[PDB]
Amino acid sequence: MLDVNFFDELRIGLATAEDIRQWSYGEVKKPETINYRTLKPEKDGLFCEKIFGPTRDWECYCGKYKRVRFKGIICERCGVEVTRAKVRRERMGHIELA
Amino acid sequence: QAITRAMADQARTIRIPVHMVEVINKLGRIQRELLQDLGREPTPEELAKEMDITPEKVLEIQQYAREPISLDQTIGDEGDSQLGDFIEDSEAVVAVDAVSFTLLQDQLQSVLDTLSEREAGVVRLRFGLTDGQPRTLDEIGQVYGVTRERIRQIESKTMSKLRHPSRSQVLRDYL
Amino acid sequence: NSVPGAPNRVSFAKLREPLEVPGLLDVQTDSFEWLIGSPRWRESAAERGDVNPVGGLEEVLYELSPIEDFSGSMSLSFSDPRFDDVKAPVDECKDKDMTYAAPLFVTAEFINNNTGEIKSQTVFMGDFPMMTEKGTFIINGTERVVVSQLVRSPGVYFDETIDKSTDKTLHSVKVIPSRGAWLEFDVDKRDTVGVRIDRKRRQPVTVLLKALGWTSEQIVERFGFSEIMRSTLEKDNTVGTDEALLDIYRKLRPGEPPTKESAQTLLENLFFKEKRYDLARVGRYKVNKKLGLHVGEPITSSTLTEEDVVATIEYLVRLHEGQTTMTVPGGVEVPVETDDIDHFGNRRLRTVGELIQNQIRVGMSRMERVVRERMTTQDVEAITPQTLINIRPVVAAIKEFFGTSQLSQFMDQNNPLSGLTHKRRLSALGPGGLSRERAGLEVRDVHPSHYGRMCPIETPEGPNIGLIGSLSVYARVNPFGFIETPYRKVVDGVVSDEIVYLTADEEDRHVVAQANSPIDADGRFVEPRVLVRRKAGEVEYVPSSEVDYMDVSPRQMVSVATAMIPFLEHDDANRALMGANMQRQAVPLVRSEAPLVGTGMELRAAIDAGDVVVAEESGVIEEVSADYITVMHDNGTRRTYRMRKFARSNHGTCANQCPIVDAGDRVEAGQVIADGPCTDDGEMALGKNLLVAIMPWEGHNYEDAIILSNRLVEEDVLTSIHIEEHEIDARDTKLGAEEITRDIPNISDEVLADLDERGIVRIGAEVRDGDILVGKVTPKGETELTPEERLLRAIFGEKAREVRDTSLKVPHGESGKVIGIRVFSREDEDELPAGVNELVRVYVAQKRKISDGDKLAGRHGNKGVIGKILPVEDMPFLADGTPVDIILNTHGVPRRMNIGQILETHLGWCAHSGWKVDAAKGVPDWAARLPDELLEAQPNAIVSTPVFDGAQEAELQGLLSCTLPNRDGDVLVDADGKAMLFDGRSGEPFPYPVTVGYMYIMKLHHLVDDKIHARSTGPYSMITQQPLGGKAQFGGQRFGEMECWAMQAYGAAYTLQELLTIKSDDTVGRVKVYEAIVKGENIPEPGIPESFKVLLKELQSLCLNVEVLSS
Amino acid sequence: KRLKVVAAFQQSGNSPMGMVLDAVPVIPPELRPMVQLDGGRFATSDLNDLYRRVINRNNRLKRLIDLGAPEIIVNNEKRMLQESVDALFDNGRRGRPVTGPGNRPLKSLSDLLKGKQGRFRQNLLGKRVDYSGRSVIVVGPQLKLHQCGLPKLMALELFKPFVMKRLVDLNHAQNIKSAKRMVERQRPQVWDVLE
Amino acid sequence: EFIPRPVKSSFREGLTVLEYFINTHGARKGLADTALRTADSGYLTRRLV
Amino acid sequence: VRLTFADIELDEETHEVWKAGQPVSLSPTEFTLLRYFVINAGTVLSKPKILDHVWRYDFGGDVNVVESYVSYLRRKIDTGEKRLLHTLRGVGYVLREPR
Amino acid sequence: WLSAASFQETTRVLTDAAINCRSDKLNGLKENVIIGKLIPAGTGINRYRNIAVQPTEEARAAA
Amino acid sequence: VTSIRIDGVLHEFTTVPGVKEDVTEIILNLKSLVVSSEEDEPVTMYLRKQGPGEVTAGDIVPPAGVTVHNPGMHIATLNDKGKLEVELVVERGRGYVPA
Ligand SMILES: [Zn+2]
Repeated sequence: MLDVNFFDELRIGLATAEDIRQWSYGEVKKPETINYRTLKPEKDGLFCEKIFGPTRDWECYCGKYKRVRFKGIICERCGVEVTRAKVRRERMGHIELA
Repeated sequence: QAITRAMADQARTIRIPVHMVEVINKLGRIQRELLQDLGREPTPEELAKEMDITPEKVLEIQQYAREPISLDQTIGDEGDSQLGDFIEDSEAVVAVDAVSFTLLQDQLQSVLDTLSEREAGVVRLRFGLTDGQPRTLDEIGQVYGVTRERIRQIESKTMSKLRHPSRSQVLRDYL
Repeated sequence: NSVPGAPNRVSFAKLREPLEVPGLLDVQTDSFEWLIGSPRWRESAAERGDVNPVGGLEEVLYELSPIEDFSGSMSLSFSDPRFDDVKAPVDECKDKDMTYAAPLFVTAEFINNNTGEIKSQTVFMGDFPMMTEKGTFIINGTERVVVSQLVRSPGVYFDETIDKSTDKTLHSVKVIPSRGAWLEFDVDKRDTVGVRIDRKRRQPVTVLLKALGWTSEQIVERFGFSEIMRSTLEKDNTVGTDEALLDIYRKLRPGEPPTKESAQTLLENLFFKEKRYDLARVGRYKVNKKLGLHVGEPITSSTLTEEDVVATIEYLVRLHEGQTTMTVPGGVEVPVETDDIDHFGNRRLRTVGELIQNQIRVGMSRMERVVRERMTTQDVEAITPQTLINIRPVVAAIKEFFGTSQLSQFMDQNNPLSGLTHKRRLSALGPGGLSRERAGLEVRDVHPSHYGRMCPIETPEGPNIGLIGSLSVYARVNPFGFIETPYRKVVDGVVSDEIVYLTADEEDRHVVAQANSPIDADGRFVEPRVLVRRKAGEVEYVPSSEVDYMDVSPRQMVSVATAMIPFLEHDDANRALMGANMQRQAVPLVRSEAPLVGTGMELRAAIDAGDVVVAEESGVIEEVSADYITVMHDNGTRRTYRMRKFARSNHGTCANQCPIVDAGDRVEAGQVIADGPCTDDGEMALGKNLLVAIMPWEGHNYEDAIILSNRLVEEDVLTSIHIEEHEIDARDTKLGAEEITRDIPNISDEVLADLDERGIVRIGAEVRDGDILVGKVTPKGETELTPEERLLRAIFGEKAREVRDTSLKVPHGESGKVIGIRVFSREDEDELPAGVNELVRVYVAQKRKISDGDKLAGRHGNKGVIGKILPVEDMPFLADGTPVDIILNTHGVPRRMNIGQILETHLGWCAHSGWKVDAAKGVPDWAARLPDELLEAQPNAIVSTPVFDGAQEAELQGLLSCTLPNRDGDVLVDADGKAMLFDGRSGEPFPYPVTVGYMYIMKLHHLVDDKIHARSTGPYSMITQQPLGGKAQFGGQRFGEMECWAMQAYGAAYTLQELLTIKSDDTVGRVKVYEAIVKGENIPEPGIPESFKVLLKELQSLCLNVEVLSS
Repeated sequence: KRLKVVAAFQQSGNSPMGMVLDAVPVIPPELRPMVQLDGGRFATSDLNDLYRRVINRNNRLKRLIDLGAPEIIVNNEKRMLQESVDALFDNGRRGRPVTGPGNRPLKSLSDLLKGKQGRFRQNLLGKRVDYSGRSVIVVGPQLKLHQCGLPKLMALELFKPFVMKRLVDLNHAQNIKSAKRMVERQRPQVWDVLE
Repeated sequence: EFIPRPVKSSFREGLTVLEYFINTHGARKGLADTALRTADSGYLTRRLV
Repeated sequence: VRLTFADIELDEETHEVWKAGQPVSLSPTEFTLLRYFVINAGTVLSKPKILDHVWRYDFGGDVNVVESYVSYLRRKIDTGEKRLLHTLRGVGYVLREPR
Repeated sequence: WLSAASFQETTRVLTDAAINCRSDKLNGLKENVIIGKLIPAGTGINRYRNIAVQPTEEARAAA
Repeated sequence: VTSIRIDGVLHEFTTVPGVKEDVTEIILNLKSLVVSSEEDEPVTMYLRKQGPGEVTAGDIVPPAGVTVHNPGMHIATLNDKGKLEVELVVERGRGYVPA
């Protein structure tokens, strides 16, 4: 689970609601992808920074934090976590069905 | 009302507010009407006159009205590959500029070492090389026990002497 | 020669032809004229079937009209579709990226009967794209060609099957109409007969017949002989017409409550109403001809009929009973047999006009629905046809067809032959046709009906082998889309001069003789039994007093390209196919010398390809230059022909045109005035004549490799002009407007030397890889500046450098000169796509020379790359001292069965040397049948060898025997075509004579300059971090599953791990391996590929709990 | 055939409740990128449309049940949501597939796992590879058995980092930037070290 | 099947129109079957490995 | 070497600005702000862009100082309420010519 | 199950593996290739990958 | 001869106005010129013609110390508006040397 190419086994199985919620870093509840004017991801949308990580490296939603010194501290105004934008390829979301 | 509002809200992949959807549809409708009337496609100036709005805004609306295309649609004449196989990665590391950057870092460190320790430190904490933050004149003054005016003078002198021919020639190629 | 300016080309043909080759662009031109409704097509229809001359547009307008509302008191109609003058000339449209079109107007009439109102208007239906004089369409400045396709004609088809469980013969029939619901009948393993319709595997024929209003007594009195389905009727277990309708409704329409009238109305609407089911005119004609229903009536009521249905059932039952002849009540007698689905009597040809008509029909159906809704909604007595009709669906449909459709393809113009073969080509793909994966061996096969209609030699060799072919050189398209070929007739045993065009339907009901039959020059056959084709495609010997038809001429079975292959009958089918396919890939050289040995098809192909200027009116020539030619006609007026020069074709090849006339000579109508890219003196010339020896040499020609002299590089014998265009546009962005300017931030001064004040490279400036063509800069403002970048900026004292230079640079891997620049800007009234305020295109040309790795070819499929270019001194040379120009291996000829190339070599040497048959005491026996004016040929003469009426082996042997010396008294080539060669390296004479001659060699479009590729590190894809593919990007080779299997078989694991992890996916691995490889340390350990993580996340997204356990 | 799955469920710790879903996950956005390609036009990953459809149906259903709607309307909305989920997972498995512009079916999740062009075969077993090239083949009869003739431009491009490091070591260039510049311009002092 | 009337001539002496037609029949059949066989063999060896 | 657009003519060497041809004095920060505006005529500059370039890199204050400077420059050179120093909300300021 | 899914019948194999909670030891050649670790054949065997080389004592003394 | 120059052209793929001949085919015709020079350095010779006529290798003036030997060979054909003005530079050498 540490990605060190030392894998004793690889397991598959049915995923439950609890497992899906454990995987999810947040809940997406709006069918909006990108703002048509500012070209930035919308809040709580399919590309929400708060859920999936920052779009740009070491940057919050508006720019309150823009330095590498703010390591792993979420912005109070937005709620996004200041980390490498590559985490956008790893964080997973979920939706709650009626 | 409900059907039109829902269409404006959820029709496009990129959400467009109803205030802009209405003007987009109105512009398209009267543009087609003008084309039918005239026999030729109406010019942007004519469309702007009909809108009673500026041609710049007309063109902005026209470019806003565009919709995205599928990245997985077949691009070849036959079915061989998808459009997603033809698009590069802008944010990907090029693996050569990184080497150039680290060598530039080493060379800049060496060049700063050639100068005096006081001036090298002043430049380092002024431009934020040890850490991310570039410190202020008051900060460097309070950490070095020197007047801010004197620190400004020594920084200017350090910059002028760092503009010196050999250092400039050495750093020129890294650009 | 039928051409006033035709150069003399003595022919070896023994038999004359009755009729000349028709216009090779007829298949497109006549179809488009029919679609338009031009007076020329009006006259053609008047002279041939004046019963109903109606164009495609008129037909679709009449079919759509009159649109009716629910009330019926008001209606709309369309009539009189007229055209207008074209928007702009073809050259201007091509230059300014416009569409060659013409406005279309329709007289719309709105009638109101409740009170009485007539509203007549001339509604502008849109800008209809036009077809040029060469059968091509100009769309956005590109030459597009619509290839005719082959589709099964709608109608009724019978088939026979063996169950293989009881070995019982079963018969089925399918009625398939265009744009309708299927009809199907069959006999099952038992005696039951099935009518499975719209995939409903029930309702035998009896319930359908009862629903059709037929009583049981009527059924038994009409269809009485059919005991099998009479027993089926006795086992119908469904009595009553109303019960039959109820069953049919409750099956085909589940979920709805059946009613008394709904069943009848649905049964009618399914088939007998044209609004939901209608065979085309061709389909109705085919059904009528098959069932013998109407023979002296015009085509109307395109929908199906109950009489047609019952006739089909009767045909099926009679065929199952073993009958061979049926007379339908009220119809003529017709034979009873199964129908071949691949027979050319049923495989109709949808042409350009038909495809355009179908697209117009779709657009006008959408328009009709829209206009019906609008005219229902809007108020009455205040409506106008102008306010009613909306042309958006029609224009959208025509654009959606003419662009982005696989039946409308780029007109490949590597050479005039390539263009002419792209036209008059029959495809089998696209909408309404079978797919490549869907295709089968049976359809890919060759049918005996293909003779004279589709050439069986010319076809692509790729995965679509057999799905694409070419029209026969004599073929024609009938008014119903069926391909027909001309054939002469024989009466009493004498062949007449009458010519009648026969479709494949009638050719089975006749006995066609052979083209090169031993005619007696009077009409009779000197030999009683001749070889003929019978009804079922069989070939047999039949007495001369029995045949009823004869082939017009040889080469009728062959296409236009393959007809340019000399000694074709001496070449195997596969190699001839290869040569015919490769004929269209030859690039145009700088001179394009006419071939020494050829056929008569070259002149006609060059004339009909439209790449050579011709004199439209006879007259004298006033003045001639390199750009324009002025012709002073007879009747006072004068004409000026503008001649294009170095115009880039579709595939980046020059299209230079050169005058071939003088300043005072007179020219007649149809005479060639200027030759094009691959034309010499007005005839097609795709290659050069080279002195060739066919012996092996040091292994440099091993395995199909080719050796050439350096004099071909020196004298520019094989050089081609290749022009490449580059485009860049300035477009408004959210941060402002990018501008083209020579002021590029942070760039040197030397690199800006070739840029003028405008920022565009000066015309004629030599350019190489990595240079800048257009100086364009974009507003980027500023981004995240790292501290090191801030330090660099503040130490070098750079200014704001507010903009980022995304200037146009030449692609990596080519160079050359600059021809011309076209600049488009919206500030100069030029129309551009929205958002773009400037467009610049730069033309770069390279005088590419022949080199190793380039692909040369002959006319007989003897392709080959260039192994080595030898110095002129180090090559074999004859006793006269002339070195051989090209050397080919001798092991490739006997294995591939292409002796025709050696025959061509011998004949070419004979033509080059010249000959004179010594008629001291009569002509020799072998020269008895040889035509006159061929007994004496001057050196470097040109001869024409028809593909099948060619030069015989004895005649060529005699010509080789009489081979008059070159300069002094010396016969270099002996009787059997060989000669003694001196080795250019050791100098000793070669121990045995080798064959030498003159062969036609062409340079194909497979230049190594366009195929060399290498990559160290380039771009990567987004979803997965694999490198991109193709020379458009920087590339990256595909290491596939087979390569992985080979790697595993070798047992080498480390190289496979590297090729998978640190070269493709692992980003940190790539960065670290590059850093190690530059710093000198060893390669670090590979990590986890990114594709595996992507797969893991994809599996997790599918609600699958997949994880990795370390212990 | 029933026991072969019933006993499999019984033996393991998983629960047959896994068949139904109360919540579904969303793939990371970088795995479904939306990219502004050259010319201002945008490109979506064809999965965002399915996700948007599912979100819209779920939101409408929850709004309907909160507001109070007839049971037939609620059932129709639930059926639509179920169909959207099935389309997202296996498009075209049941009924006609959901199609976008151009009458082409949208590709689903499993649609990028099966087939020759799927991820497993087209991106995992096989791969595109750097430091590689291709070109036409000619005969090399003068070479030995263990030798092949490589084009000099092709070899220069393939061995670009090697030759760059070597020429930097030989003091022909002051730094890697200058080495890259002279390699791209193909200076005469490159072939000597390339050999 | 085999056509009862064969080709009496050879490529050295040249063929006649119908002779070339039947030869083309056979050649096209072979050229299609080899193209199918390539993919079939590829599938077979993939399964085998 | 002068930077000019329409009615504004700035000479860095002599360090003066001309608006229809009379002397007019500006505070320095405003002067370099005008220099940044004129050198990028017709191209909008973002607020963080201006703050990072024309103000010091480590400006820890609040943004509206740039809007105050822009108001100063406007009331100094752009007399009327239709201006040559255009503002685009959320994107920043620019010096084009009205169309 | 990884090898089976990469081979053929991907959906069926994945469904069966998920139902049975099957586990892959990752000891196979195809799965090793997929995950990017050294294949268990040829130079991937332990007896070949875990060899240790060293200069001989006489050679080191003479060096 | 290694390099040429026509006043009215810029590259080999243009056309001189007034002459029926093309630039490329004029080059190819000039390829068949035989000369004999006595000076190793590059030497320039000139060819100027105007009016309707067939310009051959006899209308080219060679500077002293070099010799042309095939003056009857055809070069180009002009018209009333035709006007040809070319300069040929010639050097010694051996074998074949590309452009
Ligand atoms: Zn924030």
